[PDB]
Amino acid sequence: RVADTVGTGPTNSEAIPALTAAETGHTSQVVPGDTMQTRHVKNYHSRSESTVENFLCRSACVYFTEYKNSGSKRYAEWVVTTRQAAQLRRKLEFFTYIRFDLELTFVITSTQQPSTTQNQDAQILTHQIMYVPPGGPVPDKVDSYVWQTSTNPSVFWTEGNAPPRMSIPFLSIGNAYSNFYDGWSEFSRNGVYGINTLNNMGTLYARHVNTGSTGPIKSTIRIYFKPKHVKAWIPRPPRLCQYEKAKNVNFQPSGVTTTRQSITTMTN
Amino acid sequence: RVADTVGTGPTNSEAIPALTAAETGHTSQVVPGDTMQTRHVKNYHSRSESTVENFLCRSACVYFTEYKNSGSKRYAEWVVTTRQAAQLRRKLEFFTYIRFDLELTFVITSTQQPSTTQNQDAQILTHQIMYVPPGGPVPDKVDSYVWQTSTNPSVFWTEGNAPPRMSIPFLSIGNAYSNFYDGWSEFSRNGVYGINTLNNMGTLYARHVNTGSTGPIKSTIRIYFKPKHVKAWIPRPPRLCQYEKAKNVNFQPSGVTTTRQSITTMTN
Amino acid sequence: ASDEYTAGGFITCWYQTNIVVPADAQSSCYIMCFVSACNDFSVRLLKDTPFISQNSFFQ
Amino acid sequence: GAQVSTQKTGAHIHYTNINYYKDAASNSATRQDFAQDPGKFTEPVKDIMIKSLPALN
Amino acid sequence: GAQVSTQKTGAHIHYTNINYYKDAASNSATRQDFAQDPGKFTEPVKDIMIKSLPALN
Amino acid sequence: KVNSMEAYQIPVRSNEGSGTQVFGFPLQPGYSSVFSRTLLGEILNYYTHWSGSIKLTFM
Amino acid sequence: GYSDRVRSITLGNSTITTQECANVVVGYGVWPDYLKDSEATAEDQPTQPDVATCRFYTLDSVQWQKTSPGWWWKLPDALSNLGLFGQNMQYHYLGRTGYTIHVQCNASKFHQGCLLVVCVPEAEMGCATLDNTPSSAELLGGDAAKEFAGEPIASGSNKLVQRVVYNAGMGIGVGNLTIFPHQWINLRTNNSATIVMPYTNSVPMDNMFRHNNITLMVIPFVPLDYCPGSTTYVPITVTIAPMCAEYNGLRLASH
Amino acid sequence: GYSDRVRSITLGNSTITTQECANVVVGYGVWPDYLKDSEATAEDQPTQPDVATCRFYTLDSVQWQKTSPGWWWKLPDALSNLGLFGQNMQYHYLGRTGYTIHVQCNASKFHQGCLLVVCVPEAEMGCATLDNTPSSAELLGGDAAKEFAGEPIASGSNKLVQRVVYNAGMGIGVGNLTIFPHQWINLRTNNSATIVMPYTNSVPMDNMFRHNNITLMVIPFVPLDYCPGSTTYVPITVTIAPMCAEYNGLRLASH
Ligand SMILES: CCCCCCCCCCCCCCCC(=O)O
Ligand SMILES: CCCCCCCCCCCCCCCC(=O)O
Repeated sequence: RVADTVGTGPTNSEAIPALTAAETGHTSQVVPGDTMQTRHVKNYHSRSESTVENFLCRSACVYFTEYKNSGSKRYAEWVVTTRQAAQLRRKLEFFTYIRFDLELTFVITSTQQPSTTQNQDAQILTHQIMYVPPGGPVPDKVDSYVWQTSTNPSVFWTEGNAPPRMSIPFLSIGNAYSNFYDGWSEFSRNGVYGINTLNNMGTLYARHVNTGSTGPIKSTIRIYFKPKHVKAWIPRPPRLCQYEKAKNVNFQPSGVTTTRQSITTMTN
Repeated sequence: RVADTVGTGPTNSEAIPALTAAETGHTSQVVPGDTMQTRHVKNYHSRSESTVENFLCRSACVYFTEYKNSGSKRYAEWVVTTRQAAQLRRKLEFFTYIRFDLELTFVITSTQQPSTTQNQDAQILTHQIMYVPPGGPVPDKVDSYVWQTSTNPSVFWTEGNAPPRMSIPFLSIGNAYSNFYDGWSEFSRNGVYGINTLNNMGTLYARHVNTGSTGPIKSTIRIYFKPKHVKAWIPRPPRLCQYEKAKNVNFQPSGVTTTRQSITTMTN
Repeated sequence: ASDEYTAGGFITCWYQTNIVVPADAQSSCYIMCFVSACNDFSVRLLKDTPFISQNSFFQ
Repeated sequence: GAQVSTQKTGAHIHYTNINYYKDAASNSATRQDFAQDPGKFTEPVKDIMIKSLPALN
Repeated sequence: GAQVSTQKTGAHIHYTNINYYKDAASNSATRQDFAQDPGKFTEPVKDIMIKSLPALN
Repeated sequence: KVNSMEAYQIPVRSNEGSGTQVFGFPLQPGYSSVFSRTLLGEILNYYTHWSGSIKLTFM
Repeated sequence: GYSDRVRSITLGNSTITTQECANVVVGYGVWPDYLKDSEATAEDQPTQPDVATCRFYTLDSVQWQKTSPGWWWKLPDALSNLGLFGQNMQYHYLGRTGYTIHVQCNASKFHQGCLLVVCVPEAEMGCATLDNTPSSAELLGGDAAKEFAGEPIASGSNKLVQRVVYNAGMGIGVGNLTIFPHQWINLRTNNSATIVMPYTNSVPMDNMFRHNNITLMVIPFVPLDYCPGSTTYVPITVTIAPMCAEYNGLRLASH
Repeated sequence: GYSDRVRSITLGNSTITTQECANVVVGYGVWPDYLKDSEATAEDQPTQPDVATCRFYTLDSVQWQKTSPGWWWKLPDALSNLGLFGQNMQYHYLGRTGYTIHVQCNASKFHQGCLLVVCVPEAEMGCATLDNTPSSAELLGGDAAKEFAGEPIASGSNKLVQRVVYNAGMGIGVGNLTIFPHQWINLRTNNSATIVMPYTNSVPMDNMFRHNNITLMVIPFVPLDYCPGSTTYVPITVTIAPMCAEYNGLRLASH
């Protein structure tokens, strides 16, 4: 609950709250009462919306890819990593160390591709989503034994009903998801540099179980991340400069802020 | 519960309930018993239907818009405001100050547009509805990063199942939804005048997630408002004159009531 | 966001008397300013920020 | 933690209600609040005026 | 084995929650943890500095 | 001045008069260009509403 | 009694005295402490000298001119070539320590200026070219202060770090750097700045050579000014003292 | 603990901070207080805002040169054209208030000088010519500081006030002005002067327009001196705050 102001009356004392020393590195907490007379106003406002859990707990689309029922690309492959979407990456970059569980929803939408094949009879498409942890086998082809998934987790979904959704625990060899890593892979100090060192989260594949019809059909899958039970450590300043690459923090230098007319202008 | 009449018998007293003074501004509450003999009739009738909650708690369609899978208009934009539908606006105008929560249901219906493209294979259309609060980004195009919705609320809906529905709390910087505002925006007294001053509720966009087929498909979305936990203050007289604009109360003068033959006619 | 119905006010700083210096000392100085919130700050209605944008998925 | 209340039936039977969502703005519409006070709009005068009395003595 | 808790409503009603999955990572997001401690970022100095005092005596 | 460290400095010099103005800006933390890139502003640009006091520390 | 501007600090066999200093800032409210038994992961016995490892090492001094943009230091790298702390972090595999940072810049009553001393944890820095990443010889300078730049670095292919000052190299507003533990040395009042950073990392222990946690940054917000007649060479000195240092995994010398 | 040179004063919505100030002088030992019921004579109800009326109004500043004789202000007249105090004393007939006087003149360590700030009650002033009396446009200057004169004013017929400084205009030795509540602002130590004058008058309430009780006088006993290289424009500011102000006799606007 938000604090409430306390009523105050005219004062004339040597001690002065307003005058302090900002060189100490201390934020001087001054109630409006110190610099002017105030009346007792109770505050019934709450800080409920601000909490880290309510700020980060909203579904956001990390990446979307496409696959075709018949054609050169029959299966889709994506290395599961964040930093591909600016909206979520910026929100996560606020804290150096983060630790959260995750909820994943897959919005799969199909569409017909233009062709010349006649006598089309569309049938309910079925989509299989598979997750390969770092080290497992890779389906070099859309039809391969790897798709048996004797151990890997997978989800099958027929088109027409509610989207798939699963919950994922905190998968990390450390004690927190590091967002920034100022170091190299080799102790030699030569090699991969940056956060891409700590990205070994696996890969996610998707395919069509059954060929829908004779005419070509293209399906696009979108992946949504929902942080749950989130904990944040070491707060950091907000980005400011637009992102360029998804493997590092390389950027182009940009002005501190938008300019105005003069130093006494009240309008942008 | 409705009150019941009390039995009365012939009287001959100086005090007279019927004669009063209407200049005082007081409604003389006279039971039928005062002006004639009455018998004791118990009333089991109830005023349950009249209550403000039961009067305003019925779904009503505020606005409907259209978007096309392929074509110039691929996304729909609507500033969320009331006063576009006469049936609900008239009901709300009864009270100067209103305060209610809201339930929103979106009836999305698609249809095929006439064309010449052959070999059509229709696929389940998916519709995304997004709400941008006042200040957020705007999707200048149907395909844009804004549609990631990292913070904004959104709903995805595949065609074929029950319609979407969400509940919205009381969003207002004041303590009540003002229905009438006799003032300007500028303290200069020149500028926007009327209720349009207090309408900053945001915007609502909608789009097709996946192109359904080769042939053009047009979809229309209707929005329904359902007030919940409603409170009303300062009752007002009913409209009478038909509405003209959705930004003010400008009207064309109309007769008090429909006329009749004479002052002693019993028929319209 | 900007709205004339909820205008904030104006913060202005004015010279009270002067800035006097002794001999052999610079007569042009600088002042810095920090902004912070009081114990009674609150925020509501989370929305997307209009600052960050992406043309395509970074890769 | 269920709430049992009475149903609106004719004159001259309990129903059950459980809240599932934790926002307190998702509850069903409260329809049974049959309370009134017509003293604000009718008879709003400062000095009480009894029914059978010369309103202006 | 149900858990009854309070709803987040305005100022100036209990809701029910039951866990069905046995992994403890499938529970709903805990949204009501309104606890704070701004002493770590603001006023982090070693020696306490009272408000109305010459910060540097 | 926004492309150097001179944006955070407010100039003040020994004048020949008194009562002149040093600086001024509107109270728009989530909108004005002055408070847009401050931590307070960066936090405010995520939420539609705001309320409370403000503390300007001048050094 | 006494005043708050005077402070003395003793560590190992070294002492630091200041007569015009502000209040010490102690990290995020945590004083550095040894690794508890309910948090460790290495089953080997650790070594803790706590005297040779923990002491005030004085680094090289840099000159503060009227057109100096700022300097940055890496705490694990700077002390890697100085004393037994360097020898130990070199002969071991895992290390853990907190640090005490003291910055000394003194000027008379007729000088003016202001410095920001900030300890940024995990300061990943962007390269000048988007495709390449910075090299190990450009990012960290052993017992050397890497200076910043007033104008943007060229975008031509290179392994140079983006040294533009109004972005701090990490791509942020230099104004919002305050969120981290920081001190202000204004030549009007303060003559020194003290910071006490605990061990901030996402693991119990990490290798010092391939991971530099904290990056001290000194930024002159308000430039230095004076009139002819005053001394123009005003240096800046930085003394770093390790605290509660321990190690694990004794291995053959590695450099 | 703390020192006595630092003071903060809050009134209404205004605040005054001083870091090199002497002890406040409180009139003749009486803090201003409202009119008690055993002393009033007007049978009407009084109006007391106590927020808009009571606050620090800052007047116009005057320059202190090497050849400045002094300045005088009338407390009722100076604030007559500033804020609701001016509007109220204009719409009423009887007014009553005490005043807090703050004078601000700051100089470096290399300047020298001394000012006398004295609140003279009932300061009737002699005209330049014996037959005539001073006019209303020469005696009081609304929100303006009337300066004195180093040499005697001409005795030719006129309505000019005798502005000679070594007689203070009232025909007294400027040396004996000390009897009244007074403060010394020496640029060697003091930078500000605070005075608290209660309501001193021979009646419970009096009309402000036709009677100015207190006349603030600033007299530079020791002139200002400096060497070439220091700033030559050293101003003087005066802030007046009403206290315990009340009024009676609401009447149509009168000016
Ligand atoms: C049908 C597949 C189900 C399982 C899919 C799991 C994919 C996500 C794995 C965990 C990723 C957690 C986030 C890592 C990136 C980060 O923390 O920045
Ligand atoms: C998927 C979008 C979900 C959210 C949509 C919210 C749209 C409605 C916002 C609140 C409007 C309340 C009514 C304001 C107008 C009035 O009171 O007259």
